[PDB]
Amino acid sequence: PVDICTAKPRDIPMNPMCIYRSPEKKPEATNRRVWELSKANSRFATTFYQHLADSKNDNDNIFLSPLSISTAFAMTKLGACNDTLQQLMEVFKFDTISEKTSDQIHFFFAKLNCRLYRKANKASKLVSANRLFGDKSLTFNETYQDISELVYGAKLQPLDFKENAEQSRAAINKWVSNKTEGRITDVIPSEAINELTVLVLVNTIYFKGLWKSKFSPENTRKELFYKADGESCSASMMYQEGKFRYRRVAEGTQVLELPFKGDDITMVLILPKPEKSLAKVEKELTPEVLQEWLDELEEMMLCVHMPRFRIEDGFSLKEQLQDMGLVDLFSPEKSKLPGIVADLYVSDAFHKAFLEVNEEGSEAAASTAVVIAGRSLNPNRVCFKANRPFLVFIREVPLNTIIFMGRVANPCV
Amino acid sequence: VDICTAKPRDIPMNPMCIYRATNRRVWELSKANSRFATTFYQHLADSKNDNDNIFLSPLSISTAFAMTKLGACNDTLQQLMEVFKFDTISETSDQIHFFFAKLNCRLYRKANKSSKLVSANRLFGDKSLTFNETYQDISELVYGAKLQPLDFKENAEQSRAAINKWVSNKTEGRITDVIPSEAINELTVLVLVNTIYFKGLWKSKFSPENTRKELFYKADGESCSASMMYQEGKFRYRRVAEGTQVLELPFKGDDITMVLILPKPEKSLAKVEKELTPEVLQEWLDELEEMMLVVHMPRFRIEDGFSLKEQLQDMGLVDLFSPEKSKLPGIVAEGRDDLYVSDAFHKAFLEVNEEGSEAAASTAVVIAGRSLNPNKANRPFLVFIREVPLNTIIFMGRVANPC
Ligand SMILES: *[C@@H]1O[C@H](CO)[C@@H](O[C@@H]2O[C@H](CO)[C@@H](O[C@H]3O[C@H](CO)[C@@H](O)[C@H](O)[C@@H]3O)[C@H](O)[C@H]2NC(C)=O)[C@H](O)[C@H]1NC(C)=O
Ligand SMILES: *[C@@H]1O[C@H](CO)[C@@H](O[C@@H]2O[C@H](CO)[C@@H](O)[C@H](O)[C@H]2NC(C)=O)[C@H](O)[C@H]1NC(C)=O
Ligand SMILES: *[C@H]1O[C@H](CO)[C@@H](O[C@@H]2O[C@H](CO)[C@@H](O)[C@H](O)[C@H]2NC(C)=O)[C@H](O)[C@H]1NC(C)=O
Ligand SMILES: *[C@@H]1O[C@H](CO)[C@@H](O)[C@H](O)[C@H]1NC(C)=O
Ligand SMILES: *[C@@H]1O[C@H](CO)[C@@H](O)[C@H](O)[C@H]1NC(C)=O
Repeated sequence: PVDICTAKPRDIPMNPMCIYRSPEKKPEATNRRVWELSKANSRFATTFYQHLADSKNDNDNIFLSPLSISTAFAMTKLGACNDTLQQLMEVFKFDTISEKTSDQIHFFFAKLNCRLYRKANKASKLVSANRLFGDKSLTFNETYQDISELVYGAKLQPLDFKENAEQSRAAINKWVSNKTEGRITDVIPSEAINELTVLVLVNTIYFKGLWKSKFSPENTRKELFYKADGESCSASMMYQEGKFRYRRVAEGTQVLELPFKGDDITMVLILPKPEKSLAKVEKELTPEVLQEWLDELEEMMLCVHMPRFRIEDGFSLKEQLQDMGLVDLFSPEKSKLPGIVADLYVSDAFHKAFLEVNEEGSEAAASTAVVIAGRSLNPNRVCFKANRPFLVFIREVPLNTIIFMGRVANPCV
Repeated sequence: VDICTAKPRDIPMNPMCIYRATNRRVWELSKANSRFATTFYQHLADSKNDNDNIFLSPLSISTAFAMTKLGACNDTLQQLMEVFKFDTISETSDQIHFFFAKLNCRLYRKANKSSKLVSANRLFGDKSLTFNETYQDISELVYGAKLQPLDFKENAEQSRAAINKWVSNKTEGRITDVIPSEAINELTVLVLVNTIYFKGLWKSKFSPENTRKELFYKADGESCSASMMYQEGKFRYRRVAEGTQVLELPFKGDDITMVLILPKPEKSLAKVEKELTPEVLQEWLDELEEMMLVVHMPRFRIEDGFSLKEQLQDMGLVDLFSPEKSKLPGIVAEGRDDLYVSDAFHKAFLEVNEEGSEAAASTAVVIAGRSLNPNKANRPFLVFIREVPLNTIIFMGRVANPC
């Protein structure tokens, strides 16, 4: 047979002439390769997140799936070469995994992807909506497709851009929307794709989950949420008391982990103290700093106030991505995707992320009351009130993977 | 031949004294009992600290005093009727005992539900006294309480232990000292005793895998550990006035359910208890709508014991306790007819775990013994173990400390 979970480096053609070799640099029961990749992948998430945050206004929420983008450009990378391939490695930090080969990266995703989407449990409803779209006139390589299928679970789909340019756009949106249980409707904006369109990269991940420790709607109370602009608005502040992996870090910033049923996927909230600013924290937050904060998360009983929120971000990666160094892939001239063709470059890359958080969890709203008999909490107990902007992440703990990462700078409606 | 199957005018039951289908009375009885239950509970809490643990079988007390009533006469008989609210059952004194007997039948007599709810009533009289044949017969008829002789005159203490051991045997050792030492003395004539034992399986049991050790904070700043059980499922529930939560956890068979009452954390039982009445506890039950919810309740056990004298006197039962005014002539034929209740003791037990719940209780009315001078945490929650079809409160209390 040979599926994603049995794939061995031997089951992934190297393709000489097209292999990069990133420089050198001189805890588990968990797979090391997955460990290394997740670190390289989180390295890109925080980088990308920072650039993206800087380009945005503080009062704007944000939400994306860096794992998505990262995986999307990884399958694109599958058939990239030379200049194009290098930028792909360096931009997405895959080149930060010591002496690793552009070929091995794909083997790592094999391992990662195998566990993220297959070996996972029922509760870990994780759907990968990443596909490559190119015009029919182009002849695509079947070795690429076959590997892109095995590893990334998706082949490049040919669409009639030249002719049915607009008909294609709707074909794409119809497909992303299918996998995203309808949540990720439009994926490519209007007049985004046209006759000149050659290659289009779309990427999203869909997660559906229930809190392991639900909030009771009965305890939700409209509260003020202070924004960046110094103003205030009313949000539906959820409230509960429970045991959560928590941790007060540098300068009073609070890190809270709220797991979902399944236990492997959790939402981490980062709330700086009223004084310090989220922007200040977004800046200071680095891969190792974030990795550290998470390693220090210790179970603790606390009072949690959390605004109910909904965030939906529409991304056109191309700009920021090339602004970050990925220039060739988007270049009709400098581009080089020899493995994907049988002048091929990426026209644009679209990303859409969606998060709705309520008392039952992320995605759902099936009311549930909560009765806690015979509980007496310390009248001094530590509280976590998120009535000011805070970061958010959805990560697969065992895989040390950041699936989604966002910012809730305004939850109010 | 049988009090349960028999009928009013068909059974030869009719006490010495007296004072002013049938299921209307049986139901009026249960309401009287519940009314006594809630009233008595209030007086009981009223004398304790708002944060003291409290558990008891009000049904058990009513039964023991109903028994005592059989030999009561005049003022004492009237007071007994009024205090235990038997004076609200449209019917005379003698009558009551029939319905009560009917009630106990529809309560403890059944081979249905693994909802073990038994009860044993027994009399313990002085080995040398001559008890009234009629009293002794109605007692054994209506309440199934047989008279066991004991030497209170000479060797009393061994007798007090004799009784306590009998209650123990009747409640799976759960109640081990219903009667305090030194209460029964040489001049102790008789001891009326009731016992109730419950043991049910959660209709929707809790899994130990989900139970977790949590820290409880005693009001005094101190803190201890409390094993908390957890589970999600459909339950009749409701958040009432001032934010009080009422949860009904039925036992297998749905005939007996435990009703929890938790006031919003930023409030206390105080208001709830002072406003507690049968009608109220019923309104809440009538608001209970099934709902999907998460239940977090301590796997614990509490025991309580006490004298029913002070509070029962406060409630208006004074004569029965007055060595002078007490009137219990229908008890001893030859020996004495100056009997009075020295003291009334009660002891209840409640244990709750993943499997289910176990409650026991006993009440010991002591005739002419010694009136032994009346010999904790926070975030408490009320508990009731009721018999739904019969509308009776079997057990009830305030769990203030699950540690
Ligand atoms: C699609 O991509 C294919 C892989 O990148 C590519 O085929 C590759 O062709 C080269 C030579 O043209 C082979 O490289 C050398 O090794 C093989 C192995 O035995 C020899 O047979 C060759 O002669 C050569 O020395 C690659 O092995 C081969 N890749 C594989 C394993 O399939 C195609 O050219 C591209 N186009 C399509 C759709 O065929
Ligand atoms: C024992 O008690 C019974 C009643 O419990 C007594 O029986 C009769 O009770 C009626 C009450 O209406 C009196 O009018 C009778 O005089 C009582 N005796 C008769 C003639 O039946 C009985 O007196 C008591 N006897 C003992 C054992 O002391
Ligand atoms: C990118 O450029 C490199 C080198 O400039 C290409 O790889 C080698 O190119 C030289 C010059 O044509 C050849 O002599 C080698 O045989 C090539 N590789 C090998 C087999 O050693 C590379 O192919 C270019 N990228 C593509 C495929 O467009
Ligand atoms: C998406 O299409 C698949 C068939 O390939 C179907 O099973 C699934 O239910 C569809 N999603 C929606 C909109 O339910
Ligand atoms: C008590 O009741 C009896 C009849 O039950 C009656 O003869 C007597 O007058 C009453 N008074 C007292 C205090 O004995």
